[PDB]
Amino acid sequence: TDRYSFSLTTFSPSGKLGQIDYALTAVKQGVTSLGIKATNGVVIATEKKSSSPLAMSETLSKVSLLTPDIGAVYSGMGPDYRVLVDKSRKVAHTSYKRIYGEYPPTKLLVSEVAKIMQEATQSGGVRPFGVSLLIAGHDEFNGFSLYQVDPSGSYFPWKATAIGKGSVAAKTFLEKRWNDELELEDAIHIALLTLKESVEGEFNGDTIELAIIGDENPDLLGYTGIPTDKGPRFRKLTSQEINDRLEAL
Amino acid sequence: PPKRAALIQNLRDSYTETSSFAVIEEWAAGTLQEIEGIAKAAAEAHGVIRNSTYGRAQAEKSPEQLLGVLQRYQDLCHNVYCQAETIRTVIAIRIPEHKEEDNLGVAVQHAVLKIIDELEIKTLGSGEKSGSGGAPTPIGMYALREYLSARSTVEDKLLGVDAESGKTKGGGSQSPSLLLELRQIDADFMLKVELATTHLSTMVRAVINAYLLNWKKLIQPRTGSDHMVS
Amino acid sequence: PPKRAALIQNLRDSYTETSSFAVIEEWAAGTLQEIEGIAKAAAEAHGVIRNSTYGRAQAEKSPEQLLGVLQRYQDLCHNVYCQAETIRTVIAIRIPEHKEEDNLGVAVQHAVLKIIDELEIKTLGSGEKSGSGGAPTPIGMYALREYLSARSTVEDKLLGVDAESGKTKGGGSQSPSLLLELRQIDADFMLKVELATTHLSTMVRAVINAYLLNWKKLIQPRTGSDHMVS
Amino acid sequence: PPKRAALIQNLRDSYTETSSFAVIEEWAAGTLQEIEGIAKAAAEAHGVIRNSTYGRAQAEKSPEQLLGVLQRYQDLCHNVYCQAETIRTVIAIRIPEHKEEDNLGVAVQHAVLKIIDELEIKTLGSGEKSGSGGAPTPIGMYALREYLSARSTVEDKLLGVDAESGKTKGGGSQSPSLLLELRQIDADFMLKVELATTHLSTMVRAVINAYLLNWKKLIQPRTGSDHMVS
Amino acid sequence: PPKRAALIQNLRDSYTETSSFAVIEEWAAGTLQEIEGIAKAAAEAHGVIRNSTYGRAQAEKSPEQLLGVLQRYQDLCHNVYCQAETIRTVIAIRIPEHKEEDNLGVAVQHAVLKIIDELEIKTLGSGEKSGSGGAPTPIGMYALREYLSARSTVEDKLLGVDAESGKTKGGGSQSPSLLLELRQIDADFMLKVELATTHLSTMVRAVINAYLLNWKKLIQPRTGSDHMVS
Amino acid sequence: SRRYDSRTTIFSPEGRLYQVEYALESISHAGTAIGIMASDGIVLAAERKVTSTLLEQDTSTEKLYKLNDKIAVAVAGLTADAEILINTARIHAQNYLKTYNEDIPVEILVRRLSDIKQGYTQHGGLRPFGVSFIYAGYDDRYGYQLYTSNPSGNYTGWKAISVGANTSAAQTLLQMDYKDDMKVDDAIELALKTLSKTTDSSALTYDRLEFATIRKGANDGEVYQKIFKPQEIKDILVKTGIT
Amino acid sequence: SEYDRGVSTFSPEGRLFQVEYSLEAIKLGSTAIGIATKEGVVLGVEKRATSPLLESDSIEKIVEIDRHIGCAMSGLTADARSMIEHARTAAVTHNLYYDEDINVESLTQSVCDLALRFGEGASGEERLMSRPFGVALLIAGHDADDGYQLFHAEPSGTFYRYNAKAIGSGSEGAQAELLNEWHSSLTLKEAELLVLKILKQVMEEKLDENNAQLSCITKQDGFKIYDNEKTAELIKELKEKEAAE
Amino acid sequence: GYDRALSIFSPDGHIFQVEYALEAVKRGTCAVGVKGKNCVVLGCERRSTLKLQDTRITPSKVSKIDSHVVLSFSGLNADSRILIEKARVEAQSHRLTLEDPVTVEYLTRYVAGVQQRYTQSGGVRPFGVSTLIAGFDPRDDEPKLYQTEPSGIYSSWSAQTIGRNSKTVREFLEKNYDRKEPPATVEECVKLTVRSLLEVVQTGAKNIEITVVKPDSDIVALSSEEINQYVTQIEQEKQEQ
Repeated sequence: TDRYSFSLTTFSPSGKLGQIDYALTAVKQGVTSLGIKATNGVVIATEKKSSSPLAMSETLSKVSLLTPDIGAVYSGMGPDYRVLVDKSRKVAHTSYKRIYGEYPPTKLLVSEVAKIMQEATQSGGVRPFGVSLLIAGHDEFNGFSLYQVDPSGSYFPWKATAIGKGSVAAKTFLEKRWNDELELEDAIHIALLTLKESVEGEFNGDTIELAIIGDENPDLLGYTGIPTDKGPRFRKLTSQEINDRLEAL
Repeated sequence: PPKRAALIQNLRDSYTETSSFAVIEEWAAGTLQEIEGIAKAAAEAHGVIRNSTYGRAQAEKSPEQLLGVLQRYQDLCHNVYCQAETIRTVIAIRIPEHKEEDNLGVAVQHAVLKIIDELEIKTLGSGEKSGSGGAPTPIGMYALREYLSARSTVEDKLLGVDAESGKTKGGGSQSPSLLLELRQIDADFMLKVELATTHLSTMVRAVINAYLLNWKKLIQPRTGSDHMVS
Repeated sequence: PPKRAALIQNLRDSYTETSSFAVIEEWAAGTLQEIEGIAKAAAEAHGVIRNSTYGRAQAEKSPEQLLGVLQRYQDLCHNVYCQAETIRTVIAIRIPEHKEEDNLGVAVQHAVLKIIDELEIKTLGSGEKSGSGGAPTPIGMYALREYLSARSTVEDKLLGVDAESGKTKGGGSQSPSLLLELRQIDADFMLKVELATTHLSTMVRAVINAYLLNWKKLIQPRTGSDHMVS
Repeated sequence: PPKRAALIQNLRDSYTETSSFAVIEEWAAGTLQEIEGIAKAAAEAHGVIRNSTYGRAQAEKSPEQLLGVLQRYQDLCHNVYCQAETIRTVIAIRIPEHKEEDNLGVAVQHAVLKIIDELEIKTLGSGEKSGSGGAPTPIGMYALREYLSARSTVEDKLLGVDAESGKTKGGGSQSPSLLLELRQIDADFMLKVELATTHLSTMVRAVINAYLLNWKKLIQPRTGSDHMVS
Repeated sequence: PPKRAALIQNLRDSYTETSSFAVIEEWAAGTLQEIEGIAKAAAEAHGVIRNSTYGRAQAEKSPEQLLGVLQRYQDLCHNVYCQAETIRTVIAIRIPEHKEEDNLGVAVQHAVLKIIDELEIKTLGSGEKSGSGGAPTPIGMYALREYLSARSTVEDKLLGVDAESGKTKGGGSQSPSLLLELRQIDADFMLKVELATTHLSTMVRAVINAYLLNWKKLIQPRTGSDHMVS
Repeated sequence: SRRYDSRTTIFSPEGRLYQVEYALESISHAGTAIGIMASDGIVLAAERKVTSTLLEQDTSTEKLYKLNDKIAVAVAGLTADAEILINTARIHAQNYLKTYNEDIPVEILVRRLSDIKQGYTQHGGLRPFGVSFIYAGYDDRYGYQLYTSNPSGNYTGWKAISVGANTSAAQTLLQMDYKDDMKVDDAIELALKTLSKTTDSSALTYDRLEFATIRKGANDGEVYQKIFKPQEIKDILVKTGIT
Repeated sequence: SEYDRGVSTFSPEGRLFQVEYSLEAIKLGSTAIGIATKEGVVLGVEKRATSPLLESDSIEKIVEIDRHIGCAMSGLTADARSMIEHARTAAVTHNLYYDEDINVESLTQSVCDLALRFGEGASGEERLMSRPFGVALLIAGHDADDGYQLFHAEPSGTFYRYNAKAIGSGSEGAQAELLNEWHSSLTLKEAELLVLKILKQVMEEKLDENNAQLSCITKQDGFKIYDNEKTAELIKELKEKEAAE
Repeated sequence: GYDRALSIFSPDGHIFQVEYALEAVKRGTCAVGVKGKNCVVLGCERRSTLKLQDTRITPSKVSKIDSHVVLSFSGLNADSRILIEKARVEAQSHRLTLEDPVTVEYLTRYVAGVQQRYTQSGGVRPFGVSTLIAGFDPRDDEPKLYQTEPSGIYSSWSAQTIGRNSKTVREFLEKNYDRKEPPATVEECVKLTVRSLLEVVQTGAKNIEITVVKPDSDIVALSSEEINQYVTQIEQEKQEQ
């Protein structure tokens, strides 16, 4: 071991902050998760693993709604993600919706979140988050989007990608079967066949949590009368909608 | 530096992971059964000498059965030491740029390298000129040499001088103990092969486990990944 | 100090990086094949002695074929040890001002220097007087000397002759084991050349890798760069 | 303490930096060429013995050409060891008051002193009574002594022992190997001078560099400068 | 404890700083010139033996001039070792109460004591039973003893030795090398006195400096001063 | 052992600040970026480092940024450390505009930033910025200007500079062909005519670039700032020496 | 060996070495000497300049605290400037509140209650400054209650009153000599040649009115720092009496 | 060892961290201040070694603090910029609270005040700068020249130098500058400043900056030619003897 990897404030002789990479290790360990950008949609999915079937997994989400046009998932330290989430849904109001009378575009939320991710770094006395998220959404002027966010605070945009244990290859599979055209149903497909090899458990409707960004749901509002207020694009598929698409391979 | 890159490349292509893995498989089946074989070969050979009575007759010839074991043993050590040097050559050429950071894998490399050298020391044996740890190592792979040299010295004492096998002008010493010692030198060197091989089993089984677990880190000591910088 | 600068300059011009790199290329091709050659040269020479029966006749002459190997070996060690001292001379003269800071490169220098000395120790061999680590090193480059000295002592015990009566009979000391030992001394010293060369391959291959990677730091241990101060 | 100041003053005036710098210049030119000279002097002397056939005739006289080299060598070691003690005397007397602070320079002094002693150890050679590191050092500067002692023991087994009465003899040994060993003792001690000098070049070149760089700190280990206090 | 105070007082009055300072002055002038004298005394004595031809005549008598040097040397070592023990006695009795604090001076005491012991080791010499560091120390102060013992063993081989009816000879000797060795034993032990004295100069000059600087702390290891508490 | 590189708050016996030097070392791990002055404009050229088959790169950017409507910068080093600065660098730039009701002069903005980087080098509990910057802009004080700044907090004005990987090479080539008056379309030329030579990839592919320039004249009595699009690149790239 | 690295760490025998080393910092300063007489008090110091281009008066080793109190320091200069500053404010403030002059010891007191502010951690109150000051003070003054007084301030936080005292590199030999010279019936001119004499002695360089500064304070004219011509002839007038006896 | 922190005294009463800071000043380029009796002249050297860069806005090492005071340094470049700024502001705040513009000592004192403040508490590092402050107090005609170190102490000099090879330039000055009679001409006072750097400049006037300051807020930098007009006249009498 070095003598430089135990301080966020410390540069190794080459120029690599340390604690960050080990934090980034807890991520390269977490359960496999992916995201695919379509042409008329975007899909984000991640697997589920049960400590024991005595536990109700249907009371702990892994694909979360930040804004009714953006959802996100992760791979790494469970607990971080849970609150990193609620802090994201707020920095989304106090920092945009409450100043501009509207919700934020994809790009800026991801950056408002990487901003909170940044703090964890620059400062001894705290540890960075052991999580890496894939945030997917869509806003009028930018079409659909796909982004990754690491403890290092940096963030990038993909067309498709995966993070987690079974990523080296899953990220290899996708590379092969992706092209600018895939409609959403195709993506939803290509995803399962990739969330396929990346498992040792099973493939039911519970151990799989997948949601997607697509068309507006004039049903999922709760009211009707205002023309422009049309609906949320984020849809977390239900246990059922799933296994049906599993039968048709 | 396009040529310097070449040299290092050809080096690691000559000794791939496949080369060393083959060595482990051999040790898993073939080489281990052989050692267990040499084990009882000298085990029963030690039982024979225990139920024999030594006379002047046995000082006039070297027991060919024993020379058959110490030889069969020296042969096995020879092979192992070479098969080890193979595994070592596979790692030594994959030790990265000397740094003061990111040596988590390097540590694993040096660790395994040490256990391997500990193995090579056993097989190579003690010798006759010595390493600060002494000769707590059973018997070297030069058993044949040491054996003949030990027995030879006693065959001259028991065994007289001017003359020729019989009753003669040419006698020897009467020490009843010196005769029993010729009997023990045959018994001991047979026991030393039992032990040397029992321990050698353990050592080999260990290295196999140690290799099969850390092999990934042995080939890839460092995993480059600059996701932060850009 | 314009003259003191000169001396240090001429020194490093006499032994440039090109000098040491040439040594590595030689070891990459020529020198390695030679070792692999001496390897089997004594391998088959060991097989021959295994299928032979020794009599008084072989104690009256020294096997010229064996002297051919131990000699061909002593020759190779000689060369390596000199080619190493070349690489060492290239570094030693490039060890910077002794400081308590900025020794990241200096560490690399000392590190490689150590592995090189470990190589020189193997080739130089054990000897007959020694280092706290003992003689776990196969055989020195003075094999010829040690060999003749070992065989010589046995050729006197085995050998001491005269004539008597019509049919022929002989008068050296008896021990049937002492005769077999003359056979083993020829066999062992042939095995010691196999091993010594197998390990010497590994060592050389290691040093080549170790050099090709850290060479930049070996020549430029410190990289001056005062961008902050002005 | 005006007298105590005097003693220390005269000491450092007897051995100034000029004294040690002169030693370095000598090693830069004269002393190095001489070593390179003794190098090939024994190199060709080793080639001669390789192309010669030894008979009883060569056991009745000591080869004067070889005694010329081992002597010419012992002479060089003698000088170096004395020229070193000069450089050491220059430093030892300039080691400051023992403190627990401001030892940045002192460290340099001790460091160089160590490399110098490592040099003196090589020249002084091994000997015959040893230091925990053994005798991995080629040959001492007492080669002459060790050589004659080695050859002498073999010239007795060879030229012999002959006691008289005219009816029986003794011997002028038979072992054919003992004769070849007399040939090797002349060849080896000539090789030992090649190596010992090759390494001795490296060592000297190193000390020159090491000195020319840190010399300022060697003379002025501490630089007083109280600018803060007043 | 008024009596316990007395004992310690008388002790330090018997060996004051004046006692040890006198020893340093002696070494400054007298003792150093003497060593430089013994230096060339054996230097020219070594030149003589180099230009002489040895015959049976020189084996029948011991060169008294050599015995004059090795004796004159043994005498000097004797004195130094005693004058050192004086300086040591001056310090040892002034080592304060064992504490875990305020050992800045104590450190200096132990430091100097160590350099002094290193000096006493050189003069006392190697011996013939040995300290883990070996015998890298030139020649002990028992040169006379070791010398006669070395030459004596060779004078029995060249000369022979007798008893009566048959032939006075008895023991005794071709080997042309054994004769040259008697010549070398006289040359070497003269060289060993050159070196031993050259290094002994350096050592003495060092201890003088080391003493003259830290002497205050050597006598007053702790300086009581309670200005804070009251 | 024991070294004086454990933090920024510590001088080695020789007055070196290692921690700062190591940060200065983190730069040689970044994608090469160039800046070349011209008699009528300034050129900014960079070479995306990060790579993968499925990595969106036609929309978002990574090395070239607009700070002011008259000032641009090339990044090299820690991604996150870069944004933290870039943003404040933008706020300061607007306060000057809001106070003096004029646009902020280049050197002033470069100096303000270098002065923050300086500060993270002198206070405990802080880690210096692992960034380097090539500032290219124009003000009525000194026409076009090219500036550079490192983690140590120092800045300087070049006529043609490079930072990042293989700076030695890139720097060398320039030092050679740069004609002191060289027009713009010759700098954009020399941009690739250098970036090319110092790359690795079998071939220099457009999707692996970022260009931007600053031009002005009598026409628009002011400055036009352009950030080339994937298109214009893949094109002007062929017009030179790529199939 | 291990207990001397914390200013708030007791050694096994109840000692605070960092404080002790603090003092050891003063010995490095050049000598300062104070002698008290029923006529007034005198302060003299060795200047000791590295170069002939320095401007002497640049080295303020003797300064005024107030019209009735002056002093000479020894040790770290930057650390001195801070005490001298506090001291001066202390005096002036007291004046403001009481319309009178601060007692010499009450001033000296406040100077020590300042050094008493070292230590970092937070066990209650708060006194920001890490370690002890590296300097001592010779405070010569005069007040209506106890007349001409002379004090020694140490970073330890305590102080004693002296009849004569010396600090700095030479306080070793200087203090010995003063022990065998001082006597209650010394005139002012007598003490001047004595302070002047002891410096020359345990000083070093040829004693010229450039490397030696001399001052004094009296009820009549307060703190005055002897100009160069005066001191110069006081030196000649001194070095002369050395001829005979 | 005891050289690890600013808040720890070594057994002999030192504080090495501050001392080491000074070792950095020696790293920087050479600066030299020389006063006359109607003026003061500062001089420096240009790190002209690696240039293919601009020229226009190149630092002159010398900076104005007020209309009547200039300051020059040596050492950590970036560190120096903050002291220069802080001293500039203070110089203006003084006029705001006392009408009267600052005195050369009051400024020097303020600066060194800062430098010392950065060696107090830990979690702070001493400026690696050493500086020369020259000028003339308001409505006064006595030339002044002070120097400040990283430790916090300040001093006045008749002439002085800092930076690498300052030991040499200093020797020279010492045996040339007459305490009893300072250069009485701005021209000769320059001449003397130039010839001194001409022992570390490594030939050329392309490596020398000269700034002259006289009374009444009258300051003025020097040009490349003017500077060479002296390298010229001093390269004459040089081999002239």
